[PDB]
Amino acid sequence: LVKVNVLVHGEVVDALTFIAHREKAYTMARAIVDKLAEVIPRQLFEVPIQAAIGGKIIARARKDVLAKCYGGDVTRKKKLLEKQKEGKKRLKAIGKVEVPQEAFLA
RNA sequence: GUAGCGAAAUUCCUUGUCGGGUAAGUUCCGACCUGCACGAAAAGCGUAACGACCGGAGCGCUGUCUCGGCGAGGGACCCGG
Repeated sequence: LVKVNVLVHGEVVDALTFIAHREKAYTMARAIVDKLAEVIPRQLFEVPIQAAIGGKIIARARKDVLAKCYGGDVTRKKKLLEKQKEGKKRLKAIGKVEVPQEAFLA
């Protein structure tokens, strides 16, 4: 029966996982795990909430300023491209919570 | 770098998260504090009244727009110059 869990950037997530018996691990993985996407996205980080059932992960479930200095500089584009790129590393980390549970449970 | 204020006639990231105001808002208000790059005399913070200033919000009244319709007269037209 084991105890198939799940993963979601954070940890422990809502409150799933039971007992994956008879390959039942991935059996429902591509099902429940792929919970659409919590209906709500919250931010543009795109956290990857996998399924820490008991591995070894299993399941596998941003402003637009860049184009404004138009017509040139595959240079300066990059300059302003890194600015926000740094936030992600400082966001997902500092941006505690990021847990939008209590959606539909499906 | 004290106080004090803070995502503001400064916050890149980045519509930043919580909150409210509204059907739903990157607008604004409130706090939030990671102050990229605020800061004590190139003060700031507060702040009455005053303002042909910027910002929201609501009520009113209501052809901007929802869709116009007709009229009025001065040209625009034909002839005369």
